[PDB]
Amino acid sequence: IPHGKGGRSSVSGIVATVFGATGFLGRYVVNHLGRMGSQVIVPHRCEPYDTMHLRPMGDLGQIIFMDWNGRDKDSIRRAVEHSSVVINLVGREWETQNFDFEDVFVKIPQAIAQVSKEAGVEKFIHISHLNADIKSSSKYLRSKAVGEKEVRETFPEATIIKPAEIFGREDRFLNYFANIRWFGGVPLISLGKKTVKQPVYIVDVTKGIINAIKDPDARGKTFAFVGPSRYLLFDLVQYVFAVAHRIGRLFEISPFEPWTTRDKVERIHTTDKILPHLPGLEDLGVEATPLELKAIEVLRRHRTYR
Amino acid sequence: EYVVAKLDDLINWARRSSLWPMTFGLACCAVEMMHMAAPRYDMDRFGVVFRASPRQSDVMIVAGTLTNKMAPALRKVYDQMPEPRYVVSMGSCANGGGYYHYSYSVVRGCDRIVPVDIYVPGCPPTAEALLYGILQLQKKIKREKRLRIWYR
Amino acid sequence: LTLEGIKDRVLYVLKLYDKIDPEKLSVNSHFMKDLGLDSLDQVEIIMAMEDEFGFEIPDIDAEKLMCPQEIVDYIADKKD
Amino acid sequence: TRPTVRPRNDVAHKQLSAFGEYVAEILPKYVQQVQVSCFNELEICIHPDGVIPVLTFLRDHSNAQFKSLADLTAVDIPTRQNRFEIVYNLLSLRFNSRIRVKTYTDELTPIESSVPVYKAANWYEREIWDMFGVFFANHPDLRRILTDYGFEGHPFRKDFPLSGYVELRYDDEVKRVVAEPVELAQEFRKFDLNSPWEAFPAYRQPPE
Amino acid sequence: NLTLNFGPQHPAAHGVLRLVMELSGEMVRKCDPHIGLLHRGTEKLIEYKTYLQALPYFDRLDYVSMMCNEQAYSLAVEKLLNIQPPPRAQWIRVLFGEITRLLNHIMAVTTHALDIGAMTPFFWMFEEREKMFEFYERVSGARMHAAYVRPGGVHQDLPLGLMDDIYEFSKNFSLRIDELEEMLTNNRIWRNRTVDIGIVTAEDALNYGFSGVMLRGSGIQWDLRKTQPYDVYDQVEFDVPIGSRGDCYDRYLCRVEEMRQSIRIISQCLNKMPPGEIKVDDAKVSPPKRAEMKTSMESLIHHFKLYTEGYQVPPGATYTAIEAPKGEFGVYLVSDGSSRPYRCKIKAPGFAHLAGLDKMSKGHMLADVVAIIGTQDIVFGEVDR
Amino acid sequence: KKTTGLVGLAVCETPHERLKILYTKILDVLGHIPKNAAYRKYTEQITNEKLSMVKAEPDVKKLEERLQGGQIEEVILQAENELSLARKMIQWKPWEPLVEEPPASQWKWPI
Amino acid sequence: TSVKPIFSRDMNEAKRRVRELYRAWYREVPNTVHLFQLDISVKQGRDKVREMFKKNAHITDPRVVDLLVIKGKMELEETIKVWKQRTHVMRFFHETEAPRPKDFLSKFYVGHDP
Ligand SMILES: NC(=O)c1ccc[n+]([C@@H]2O[C@H](COP(=O)([O-])OP(=O)(O)OC[C@H]3O[C@@H](n4cnc5c(N)ncnc54)[C@H](OP(=O)(O)O)[C@@H]3O)[C@@H](O)[C@H]2O)c1
Ligand code: SF4
Repeated sequence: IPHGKGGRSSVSGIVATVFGATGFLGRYVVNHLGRMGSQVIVPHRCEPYDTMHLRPMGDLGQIIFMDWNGRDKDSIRRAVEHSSVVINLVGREWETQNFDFEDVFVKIPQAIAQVSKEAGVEKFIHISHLNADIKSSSKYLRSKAVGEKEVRETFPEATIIKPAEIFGREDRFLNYFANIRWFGGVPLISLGKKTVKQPVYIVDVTKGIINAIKDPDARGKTFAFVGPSRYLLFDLVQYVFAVAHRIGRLFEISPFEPWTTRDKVERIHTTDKILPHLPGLEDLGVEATPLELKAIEVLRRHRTYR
Repeated sequence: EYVVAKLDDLINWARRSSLWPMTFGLACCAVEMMHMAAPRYDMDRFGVVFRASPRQSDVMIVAGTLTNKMAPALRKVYDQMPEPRYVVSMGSCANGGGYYHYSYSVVRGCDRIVPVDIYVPGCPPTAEALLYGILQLQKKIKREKRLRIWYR
Repeated sequence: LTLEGIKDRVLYVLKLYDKIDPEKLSVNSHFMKDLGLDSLDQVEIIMAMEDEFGFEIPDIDAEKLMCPQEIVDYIADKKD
Repeated sequence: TRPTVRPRNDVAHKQLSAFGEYVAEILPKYVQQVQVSCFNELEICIHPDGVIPVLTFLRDHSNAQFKSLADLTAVDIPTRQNRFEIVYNLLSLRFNSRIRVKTYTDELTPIESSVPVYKAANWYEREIWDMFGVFFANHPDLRRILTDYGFEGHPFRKDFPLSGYVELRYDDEVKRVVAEPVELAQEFRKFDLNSPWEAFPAYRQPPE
Repeated sequence: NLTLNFGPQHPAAHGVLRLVMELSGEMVRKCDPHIGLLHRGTEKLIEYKTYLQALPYFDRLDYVSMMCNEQAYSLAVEKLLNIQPPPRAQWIRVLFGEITRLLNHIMAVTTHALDIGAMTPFFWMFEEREKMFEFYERVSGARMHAAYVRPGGVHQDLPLGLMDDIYEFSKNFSLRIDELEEMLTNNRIWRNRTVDIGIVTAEDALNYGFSGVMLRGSGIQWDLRKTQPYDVYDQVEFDVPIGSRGDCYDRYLCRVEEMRQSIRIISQCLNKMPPGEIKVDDAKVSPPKRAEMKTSMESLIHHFKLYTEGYQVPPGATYTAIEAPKGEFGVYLVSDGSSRPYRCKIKAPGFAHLAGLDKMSKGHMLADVVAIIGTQDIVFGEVDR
Repeated sequence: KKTTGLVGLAVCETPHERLKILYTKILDVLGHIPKNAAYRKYTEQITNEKLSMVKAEPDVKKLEERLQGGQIEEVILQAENELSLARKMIQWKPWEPLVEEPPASQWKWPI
Repeated sequence: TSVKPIFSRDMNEAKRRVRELYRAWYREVPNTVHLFQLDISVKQGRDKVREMFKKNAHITDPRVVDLLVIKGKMELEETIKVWKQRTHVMRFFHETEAPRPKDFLSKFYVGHDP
């Protein structure tokens, strides 16, 4: 039950559990959850130091840290046995040198579609992507839609969220551009055909979750994230060099965190403005952000004044 | 692997063998650290050198009492530190702001601004439990860099 | 030196502001007895002559103009 | 009466009864009350019309040097119908004597400041502006000392509560250290301490 | 003109005091510093406490003085309460009140000689300073911050010892002050580093309201140490130093002779202490003894009530000041008539001693300015008055 | 002597008549004030008390006794400002009676 | 009122002073927005300036407005120079604060009538 103002040091009733939560998306979401005040239970994988910058968001006693692998069961069960809701955002890009990378979007959402669901949770929310389709593209883009249906058997009502491409501060897609200081700046691939997708802004992403976390009645009715106005152009790549004026890796360097001349280069150039009959963002309001105002912030190059 | 994990018993040993601290003298907990610099409990040459420029630091120390006129200036210096950093705050007015705690203009905690790792209690910690806090910090470094990229 | 020269400059100041006036570029927009504004927004009308054509506005005459005729008239004796 | 009682003296109680008497005699324009403390102190209650010249009279003489401006303070007193109370304290160098100047005022009514009369009031006079809002007259540089840049409270009066409204916190929402409404972990439990039965006979009120 | 703010820089000294410099090429001619890094809410905070409970917040007002602060408080309270303190107690307040001056006048030279940049006189004297904190721990409660002086005189008696220790300590100290005489006085470069710097000697050196040294050592003979008594403090013999001209090097040479006075007074005070009691006997102010608060009936009711509320102070304003080892110490303690005091405004040095940095600085270099500051001996947290 | 003790002044130059002008400099300006305030009654009292012992006897050191200032060059400053004091006594009028009596209960301490 | 004013006399030395420094703010809003290296649009700053002046327009007494003049002028001393290190200027905008409900049915589900 709630009490008083939710400025800080309140209760607000809810008890969530956010896995992953070390990347760009999962950190910034929880930084709202420790503001209204709740028992945020965040288990991390293998990183005691990489959560140090996380702690000064929850006040005192509100956050807690645990260890878990994911291919084990009870480490994903012992933590979640006392909560109310649970979301998940776990996953990444290219296949590890040790992992399997296919079932990580299949059995790992199923590993928390285990007794976890049976224990008595509700409003379990997974993430999707707007472009994850069952078609033969790509090795990473498809095999995400396999988890969208084969794991949808479990949790018959979820409201699995479907975001478009996101832009914020430290993502990969927008920082894939302007990290291309090279002997040639080529677009993908010297063509202005499909560019671009829908870059929804990161405040709208974290605002959609907190409205849905006690909405109510948002289970099963899956939602889609609208982007900006409206599709986007080829001008974006020229918009980079115009205004820019042309975490547990290793001790020295990681040997392979590459630009990946593989199916990475096509997972973004496959836009797929999908079905507008999903409700999915404006009804889970209110999210309305342009691009031209937030572009000064993330871009940072040598001029810095003019 | 026995070959690769043998290496971080040098590197995670080397960082806990040479710490170059900054001190923020603000209140009466500054004076007692000077007696630790005085050669009774001689702070130098037990792994750790004396004062140093603000660029080249690893372990920052907040001592004393924070005011709202110093809350911007703390974060800016905290950004300029390099990556394997640690924050250790001595003094009972850096853990909840001692008393002065119900005052209109004192930062409540020195924890709602920076993330701090080791809490030494006390109006002045007597430069006797504070070397004990530093040997706690080198005891805290049992971490690993290998079997982090070698696992994931 | 043209007394018609300061007539064009004054009579696109007011509609360059996207506020109250609905294309009433007339010489008789008498500023809160005819035109209708805020007491503060009169001072913002005087502002756009420091950059357009250059002008000082030293004194209490900005509290005296009250019609776009007198704005031209106060630049009339300023110029010619 | 006994040991462990302070032995008072009458010599300093005599001359300080003597000296301050002919002060009101030679300026019956500004002086409205003079009183002698029972432990060799003097108050000269002055309506603040004569804020400059009476100091200027004590600035120099041949029978009263008094050129050591020690203490400018400020005391609020609610339920007086003129709240505040500016109180000086000055020292005779050649004579070893303390005397205070009690000048009342109100909030909006200004006070002619002592800037030409003394140059030790350079940082003291600004402090009352920052803490109360008592706008002194004709000071060359009025600014903000000993408070933070965004306050609107003038905190040392009584209506300003113990904590402010401005408990500060950090978030990584973008970069900023943002303000927020104030939230405590504990009440500051306020006690109740005034015992009854009136331990003091001498200061007994007019019983009405 | 370049507007550098050489201050917040944690360049040794005391990383604080952030100010501006509107320097005219090389000379400064305009200095307007900012203060308020520690305001702490002190004077508002005391308005909810009682007299005994508020007492350590006077102790933490300096960095250095532990018995010279709270000397300016109990003596500011005992006048209101018509009490003279008992005679054995007064010989201890002069003893520790003339031992804290052997802590400021060591720190006031070494820390000045560190901004300047000398290393070795910082370590050569604090290693001898350790022989003195063992006293503080042996008598009161802690390393430095001791709630030791009470309004009812001394808290408790100092134990067996501390008389063949202080006499052991003080008989081997003048050799250590003869070290720094060889280190700084006869040297030329440090003399060349400070001569004719900060020549402030006129009647605006007193119209600025300065307290001692950066007084009388520049001229005008006056002090609060033998024109105004405290306790048994006039019954000892000593002299007060005066320097020649009005610069820093003739306010430096006060402090060498000042430490050569505190050794005499300690060697004069030990010969004159009588045996006696500790507290004031009438026990409406002092608590009764521990062996008494477990036997009789009268002891507990004048024990159990004396900690729920405090004393009963009569109304009427008061004021006093004593010799802090860097200046006067004004306390204008407004009393109301209950266990909880009314307004408690303090005057500390540094209000005068640093507002007059404007006059003192100009016409000079930029490297002069850091050498100015360590001569007035300004400590922050103490400018919170 | 070459240093006057109190640093910041200079022995400049002659005693016994630099003073003797400046007392008589005040006494002529002293007559200008309308005589109803007792300011004249005490200020002319002490200057005639001073100048009688001032004029005119050796030595400088004897004039230090029975004239309770600092050194003799500083005794100039004891009355230097007093000349600047009494000439502004004509400008404002302290001999006028009291003005702005407080509203009948203000200087009572216990609230 | 047996009390002397500060600067103004009656309403006409007053209301010309609040108009006066408004231009000093008005050329300042584009001047500082590239100086303090923050990124919003500049028209939002000009809206917030007139936001502050218009709200206190319910005064029918002198020397209070004149008291706000001294408050209004002292704001420019830190503003024209650099005495507010990238935070105090951002303190004007209640940005990351959660919205107050201000609606009766909305207050009723959360809170013991705050
Ligand atoms: N919305 C979009 O536009 C978008 C774009 C690209 C990708 N995504 C996907 O949506 C989520 C956004 O993630 P992000 O942008 O914040 O970057 P991220 O670094 O991938 O964050 C997701 C977390 O999953 C963790 N993780 C990866 N493999 C794991 C495993 N086997 N076991 C446990 N944890 C694992 C990652 O590192 P740790 O193991 O150290 O915790 C990371 O902390 C991810 O699932 C991502 O694949 C979304
Ligand atoms: S209370 Fe503690 S932190 Fe604060 S000044 Fe005293 S010793 Fe330092």
